[PDB]
Amino acid sequence: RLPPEVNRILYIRNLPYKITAEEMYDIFGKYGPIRQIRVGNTPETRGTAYVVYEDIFDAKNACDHLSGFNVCNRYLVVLYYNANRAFQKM
Amino acid sequence: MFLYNLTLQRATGISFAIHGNFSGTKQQEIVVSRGKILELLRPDPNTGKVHTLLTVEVFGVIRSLMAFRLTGGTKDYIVVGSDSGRIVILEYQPSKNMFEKIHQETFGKSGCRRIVPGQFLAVDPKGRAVMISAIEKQKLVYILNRDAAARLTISSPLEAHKANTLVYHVVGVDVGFENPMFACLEMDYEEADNDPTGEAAANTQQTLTFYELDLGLNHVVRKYSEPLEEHGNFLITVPGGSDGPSGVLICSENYITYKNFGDQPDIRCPIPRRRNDLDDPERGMIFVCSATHKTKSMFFFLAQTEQGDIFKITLETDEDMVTEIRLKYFDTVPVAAAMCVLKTGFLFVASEFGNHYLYQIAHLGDDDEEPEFSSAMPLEEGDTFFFQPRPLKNLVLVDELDSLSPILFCQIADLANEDTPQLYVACGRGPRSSLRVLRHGLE
Amino acid sequence: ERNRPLSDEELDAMFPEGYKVLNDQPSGNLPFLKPDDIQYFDKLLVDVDESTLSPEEQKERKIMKLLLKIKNGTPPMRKAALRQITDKAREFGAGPLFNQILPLLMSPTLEDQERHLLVKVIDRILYKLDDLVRPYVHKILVVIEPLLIDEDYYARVEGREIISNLAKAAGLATMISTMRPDIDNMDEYVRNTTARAFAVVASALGIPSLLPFLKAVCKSKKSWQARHTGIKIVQQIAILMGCAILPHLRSLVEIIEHGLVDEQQKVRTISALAIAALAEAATPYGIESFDSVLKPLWKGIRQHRGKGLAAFLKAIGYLIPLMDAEYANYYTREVMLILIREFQSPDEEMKKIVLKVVKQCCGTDGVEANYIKTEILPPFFKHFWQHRMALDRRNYRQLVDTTVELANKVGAAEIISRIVDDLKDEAEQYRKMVMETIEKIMGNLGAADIDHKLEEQLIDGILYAFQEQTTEDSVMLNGFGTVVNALGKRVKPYLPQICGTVLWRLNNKSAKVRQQAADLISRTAVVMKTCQEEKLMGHLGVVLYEYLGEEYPEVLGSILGALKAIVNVIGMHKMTPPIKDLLPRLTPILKNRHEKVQENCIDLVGRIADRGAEYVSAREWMRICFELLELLKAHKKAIRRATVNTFGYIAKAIGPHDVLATLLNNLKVQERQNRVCTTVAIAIVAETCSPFTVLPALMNEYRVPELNVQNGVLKSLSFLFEYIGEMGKDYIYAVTPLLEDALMDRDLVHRQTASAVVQHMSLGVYGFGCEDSLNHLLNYVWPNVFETSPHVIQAVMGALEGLRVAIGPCRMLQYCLQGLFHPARKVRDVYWKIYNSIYIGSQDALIAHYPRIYNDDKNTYIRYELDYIL
Amino acid sequence: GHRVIVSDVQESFIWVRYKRNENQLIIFADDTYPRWVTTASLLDYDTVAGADKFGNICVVRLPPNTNDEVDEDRGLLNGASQKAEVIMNYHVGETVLSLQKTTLIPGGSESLVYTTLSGGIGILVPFTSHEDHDFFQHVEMHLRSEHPPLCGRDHLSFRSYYFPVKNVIDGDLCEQFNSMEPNKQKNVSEELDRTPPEVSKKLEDIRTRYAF
Amino acid sequence: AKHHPDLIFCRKQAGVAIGRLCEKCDGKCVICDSYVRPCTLVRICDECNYGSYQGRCVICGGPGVSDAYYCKECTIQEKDRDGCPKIVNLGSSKTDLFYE
Amino acid sequence: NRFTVAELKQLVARPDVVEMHDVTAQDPKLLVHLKATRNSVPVPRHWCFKRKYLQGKRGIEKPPFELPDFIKRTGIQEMREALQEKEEQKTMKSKMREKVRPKMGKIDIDYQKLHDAFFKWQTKPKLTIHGDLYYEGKEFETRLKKPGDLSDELRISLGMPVGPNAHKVPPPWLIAMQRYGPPPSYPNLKIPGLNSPIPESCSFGYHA
Amino acid sequence: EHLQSKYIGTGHADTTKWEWLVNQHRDSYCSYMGHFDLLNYFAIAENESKARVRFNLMEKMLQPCGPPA
RNA sequence: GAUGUCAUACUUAUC
Repeated sequence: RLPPEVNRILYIRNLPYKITAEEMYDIFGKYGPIRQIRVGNTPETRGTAYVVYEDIFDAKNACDHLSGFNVCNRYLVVLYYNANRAFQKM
Repeated sequence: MFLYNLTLQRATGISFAIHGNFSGTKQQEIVVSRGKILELLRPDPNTGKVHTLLTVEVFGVIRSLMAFRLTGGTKDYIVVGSDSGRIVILEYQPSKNMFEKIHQETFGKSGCRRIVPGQFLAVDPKGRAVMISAIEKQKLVYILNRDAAARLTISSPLEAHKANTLVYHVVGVDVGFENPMFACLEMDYEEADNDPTGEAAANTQQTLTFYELDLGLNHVVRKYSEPLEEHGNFLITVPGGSDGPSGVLICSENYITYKNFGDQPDIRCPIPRRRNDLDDPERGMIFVCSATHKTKSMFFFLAQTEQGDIFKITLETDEDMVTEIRLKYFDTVPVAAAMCVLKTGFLFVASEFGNHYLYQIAHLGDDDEEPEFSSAMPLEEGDTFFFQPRPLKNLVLVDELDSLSPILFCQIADLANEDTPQLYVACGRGPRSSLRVLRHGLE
Repeated sequence: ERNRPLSDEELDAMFPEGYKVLNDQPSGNLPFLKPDDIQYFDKLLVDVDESTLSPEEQKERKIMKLLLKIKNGTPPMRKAALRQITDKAREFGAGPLFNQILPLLMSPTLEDQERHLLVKVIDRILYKLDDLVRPYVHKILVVIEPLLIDEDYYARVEGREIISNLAKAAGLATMISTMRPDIDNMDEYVRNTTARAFAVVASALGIPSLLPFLKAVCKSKKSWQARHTGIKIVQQIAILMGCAILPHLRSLVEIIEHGLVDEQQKVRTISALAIAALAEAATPYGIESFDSVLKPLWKGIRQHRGKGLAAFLKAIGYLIPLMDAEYANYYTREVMLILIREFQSPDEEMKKIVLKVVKQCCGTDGVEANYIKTEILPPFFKHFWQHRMALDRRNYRQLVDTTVELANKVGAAEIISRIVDDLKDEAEQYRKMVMETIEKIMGNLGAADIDHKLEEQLIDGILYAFQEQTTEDSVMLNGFGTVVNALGKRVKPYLPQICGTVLWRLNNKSAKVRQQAADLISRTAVVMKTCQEEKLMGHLGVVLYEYLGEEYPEVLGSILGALKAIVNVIGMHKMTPPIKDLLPRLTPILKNRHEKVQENCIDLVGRIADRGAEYVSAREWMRICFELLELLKAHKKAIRRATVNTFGYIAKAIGPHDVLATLLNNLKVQERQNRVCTTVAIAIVAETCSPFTVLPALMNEYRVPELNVQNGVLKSLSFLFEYIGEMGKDYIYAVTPLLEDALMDRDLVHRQTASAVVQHMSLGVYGFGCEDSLNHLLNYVWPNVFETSPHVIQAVMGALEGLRVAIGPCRMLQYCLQGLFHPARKVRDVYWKIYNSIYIGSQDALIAHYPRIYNDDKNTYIRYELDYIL
Repeated sequence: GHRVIVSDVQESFIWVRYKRNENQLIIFADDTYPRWVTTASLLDYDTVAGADKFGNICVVRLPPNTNDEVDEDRGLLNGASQKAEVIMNYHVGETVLSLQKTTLIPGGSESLVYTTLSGGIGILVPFTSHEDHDFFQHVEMHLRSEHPPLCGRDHLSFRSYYFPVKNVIDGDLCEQFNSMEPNKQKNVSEELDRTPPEVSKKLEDIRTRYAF
Repeated sequence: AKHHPDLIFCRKQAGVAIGRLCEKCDGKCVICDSYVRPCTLVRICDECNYGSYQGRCVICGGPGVSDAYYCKECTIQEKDRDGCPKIVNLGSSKTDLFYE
Repeated sequence: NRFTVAELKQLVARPDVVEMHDVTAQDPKLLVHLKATRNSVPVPRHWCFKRKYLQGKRGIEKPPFELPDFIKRTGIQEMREALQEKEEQKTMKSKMREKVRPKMGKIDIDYQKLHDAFFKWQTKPKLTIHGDLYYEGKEFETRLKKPGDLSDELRISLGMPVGPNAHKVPPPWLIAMQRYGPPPSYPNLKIPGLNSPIPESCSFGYHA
Repeated sequence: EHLQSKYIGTGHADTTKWEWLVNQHRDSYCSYMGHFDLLNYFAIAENESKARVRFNLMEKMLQPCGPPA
């Protein structure tokens, strides 16, 4: 039993730019094995990242346990990946 | 503009009247309901007059009100129904001098409709249940219980509704330490409205249905249903158990029928009319009240017909069955809505048209020289009972409460050449009509 | 499908630029069909080619094709297929629909969602196919038979609703004729399903409607299987409808008394189960009902042993509170030895029946506490307090209920002295059951009987159960909170020993341990103010002020809840984490995407706006009011109810001049659950502050050329009128031209909002002399009752019900006049519905407002009683 | 004066204008709300107070235009053209059979004395200032919520059974403050910011000035 | 309720059992579903509150927390004098979201 | 079975309320008695149409809102228009920078002025009777005059100054009324200069 | 459907005038028997008492308009 | 104006 809005990929907004890849791998790997993690390296996409997990239940448990996580001095938000919302800039 | 309406003189025409120990002492008290006002009077036997002790405004139309005493208690609670769909059981407090609402059970919508209960309210003589029936296709039965803090509690109301069945009257049969039974004169209007020939409306007379509320099953079902040869107008319950013939007699146009089921036969008795009065060419005469009384020796009923001849009827029965019904013309009384016969020889008649009376019983029974009749007398050719008119000889008038309710005409005039104006109005209906001039001064 | 592994190209194609890495298609646009489901939709892979080769049944293939949109298609496509099959159920017929739905639901490779969609399609096509599925009643009953015995409660409820709809549509004779050969079947599960379906049909169609058929089925002596099925149907009807069975108890008892006398033990056990079930329902306290039944039950319980004796003991324990005090005292004095002898029974069902009967055997007078503590409680502690009883839920809940009944009857101290040794065990389920029993004993009885020699041991056991928790259950924290509430001032040498444990558990590698410590601090926050502990609460608040850096959001929400509980238990302006250094600290915490953490942050912001509004310089509130508009549109229904109260508190504190402009600017968003929340917040701000100051501004949002902004302004005005009520008599003349202009618009939503605002103004200003505006609005709302939308029709019905109570039933009868005998039936039905609503609203008021009707030739209709005058 | 008020037993009361030169009687004013009034009483030149057999009493007020110069075919809705309006309506519970605007006590003010068929006597008095009327309305709204009736029916639904109430203050609910508990009377006085002897004097002064 | 048109009430004889509401539907009315100006409590029937059904929510059906009451718009419109406002059958509401 | 409209008009006492569609109903006499009652309301005209009373004013121009005098006498509408004009010129960066540090005091007009406009300056709207229903063309039909009186627009179109002197204030058609006589359709019409005094009857007409 | 069976006197779209007139007469008789003012006016208009007027009102409840058509 | 496929938008303090 899982809603269809959840997926294997999860987006993160308003992330600190000084965060390293090891801290992001430790924060994403707490709920399960993380398959891939892509951080933005653009001024128009700064503060956002995409973490794709190997399991759907592990990705749902990671998305349920990352909305409003304690980080550096910004308000980061974790949301589900959408095809129509990610390509809104094009 | 914004106006304000106040009440200068209260309503005096009493619609309903009951009697009982509402204060909780050895003396009795009368409770009158004038539709929108509830008053309490104390029939003091020392002076003989009636003195009001409390008067409240119910802000509605009281259709029924009855006082009932619980099992093993001294105070009697008054259960009243109004235009709203809620029955209110209250108790009179002598210390606070007010009517404290003990319980209010809502079981219907507001307005004086035929689906909302509140028209007929019957109570058991033991004080175990209360039946509230509407005009048609609505009935409920509440169970009163005694909580160990000397409290009165109301249970869930039962469902005893029957579709296409109108109810004219309802009463509660006396049952000593048994299940409470409610007897009602029901009338089925399904065949009278489904047949367009018109002949079905002439063979649709009322039938007495007695429903016994089962306390073990927590439901109400119709126990017995017996048809009647005449259309009943009212019902009168007789005390039973360790008393005698428990039953419910039915009154009709020159007819009184004892129809206790089980083993007793239906005993019919015509009402004794006048001797040579030219007042009924082809019309009959029905009863208006019951006024049951018991002085711990026997039981009697002070019935009142449409003319006003108050008759004391006493039923002589056997140890188990009813033998015959006897009646005799006791005295002459004005037309009243309800009579409240209290203890120590007191009879209060609350006339709906005219003044109210409070008399003292001097010669109870009067079975010495009056030509009394009986239901077992082999009389033919109609009723064959011609009673002679006579003045008041068994009761003497003690108190006369002025009740000018029928104030149809009213004019404010100063024809008496005084400072303050006066009001000339009318009172009474028919022969009891009178022109009354009222002033603001004292007598 | 959702857990399938993907390649690198599919992962790179779903990501935008600017990121650094650290035939098989049936007729075109149909969804993908399963390889095992190519049998029911085999006629859809080929082309239709409708040219003199199209029978009617091929259109039934279209009824399969929409089923292809209903099984595994899109949810808008499934909604369109359901709308096409519901509106055309009469034209397609129930025959081919049942013939296409019967092998689809009986497939061995189905799923739960497909079965739920098939049950919803069968229930939705049951309202239009009334009195037509009587030959297809058996084919639907054979598919709905395993749905009632399923594991899920929702599927069982849907099957019971489908069985009730089939019993209401097929009547009583067809259901009795269809279930008549299904009673003497060889399969026991099919016979039990048929008995459950017959019990559901008897519950949905009335007890005397199936009572003589059940009496004839139970009184027939041909086989034991039919009598067992009838007894099982009677037991299911007694267990389904407790209240309904009670009246039928006498009858049901007369049929159940004929059983339990034959040579078959299964029929006697079924009759004993029906009598137990009956006692529970029919004639709950009807000892007389069990009168003629109490005599063979004691003989069967004393002369034989086994499952039948256990069923007779369960029936005696169920009927023992339904008797008098002397009868229960006589029954309890002869059944305690049989209950003590059956304590060593190896069967689980007999042990469960004994544990269920022991709770009812000691529930009143007659049973002494000393004998129950000497000869009943040591065998109940030695035979039932095991590790295998905590595995099953039915064996644990009944044991906890029996322990609570033994603690309420004998004493709480004697149960606390024997239940404290299992609090430090190695099993989680037994420790959770012991903690739940201790919480029930503390809630029902209390902790007054516990002395000083056992309270410290109980506190140590509760601390060992809370510190060694492995699951996410809130039973241990609730038990510790109930124990702290039962202790009160007796836990005064226990607050440092709990604080040193909470401070140690707040710093750990796990994430659930800090959340459990914060939940335990929040549950024990009310016990510190009543024990004169102010420095410890201040130290806990100063620790929790810096404990907001926990990366787990479930721990951060629990820390915010603990901070809110510490701020509620203590003073608002007397906290060592003051409001001057916490309200800017919670301003980045309110932008969380979680549900519970954002709800706790919104509750803390509302509490800080209600009790600490004088701790800011009127600058952070205007910045937090713009962030409060993003806290809505959440699927939790908790933050949206607190954000409106927080906006109303901010408008009451800082003045309703800044939040009203933000609420008007946020009304144009074109999104669901975002415009109604801002309108409700504006209505709450207008009801908390003066409604006149927001009176012209609400007239300004209707001036903008926008439909959504005008609809939101009308909804805000209607909500403000509904929140005001009697205070809307002064704002009726300002809203009367807006309601007159909004009802003349072409959009039906604006007309429905104007009708709702008129209904709110009628229900609020009823009895104040404002009948002129109501009569003016009723002239415009009267053409709005002929709409085709159900929402606009419901709004017009609400406006009519408001105008009949405000302007009077006479004006409602005059407006509905000359419409009951109308030629057009589409208006005559609406006029009859309005007349029925006016009669249900006020029936006695229609007597004086009735028009004069002349008398006919055969019948008379002139009221001669009211026409006479004195 | 130069007009007739024909009271009908079913619909309403209709006004008719009489001419001095001619002898015709053309009706030019009627009411749309059915009342079935039995008796009536004239108070002013425009308004007319009437009482119905159901138990209600209303006051039909004439429009300020009052176009009576009509010489004589359709009207507004199967009637006349100038439809009158109502400004006051109250249900008393009994059928009022007589009504007269007079002065029952010398030195006071004019009031409408009404006699019903139930034996009661009512007195309707207008309000002098708006502050006393607002205080009476606040006292009635406090007494309808703090002191419910014993019959169970609502006080607002009692006068609004057949016809809805409009600018009508029930004096029986306001005069019941002196027969209640002292704590409830003190709470009602604190809610209105006054004293219970001051509230009793304010409730008794209007009754002493309007009637006996 | 007013949101779901497929929801039906019990409409039975209301006894002395007072209705209860859960924490998610606390303060909301039974018919109008409003949380402003409560006027009168709700009276449950005898069949809707018996055994395990005592102290449960009338709208949702879970464990009760607070007392159920009707709004001020239902007491004046004579909506509280009807039968028991208890939701018995749950159709197309909180059933498909649990399986998805 | 179903009678014609002539028999329904001859049998009923009020034949003006009889319609053509009422003859084919289930009760013509009951419908004729209900339609000709005293306080009955007629049925709307949108019951026999096919546009559901909402598809007529599609392309017709309509004003957005008609503000009353009590709402326009507080200065809130001009301040709202100025705020809408100032907010429409702001970009996305100016809207995002105003959310972190907002500028308080948008209009800040008064606090008792709205209460004085809603309590002291309250004006009663123009209501109507309960029998006058609403239709689609009711908002445009405003044509629903007296003999002897002329409006300002008719006097401006005809070029007749209305004055107290009866020399030029009557129209030049009064010479034909003096040469031919009074109109036969109005015997009680009195015009100044022929049958009425000129300085007394300055209204250029009197219906006596 | 169920509204006409539960609450009598409501009506439907196929309700005739005779049944509606009989329901209105039954409602008027119930309002006269319930209200004391109408019963007092009926007793003052005729020479009968309140009990005879109540019996005449209860006896006229069965087909108050006549046979149906 | 109806019909059947697609899209957009709106409402019921729905979750």
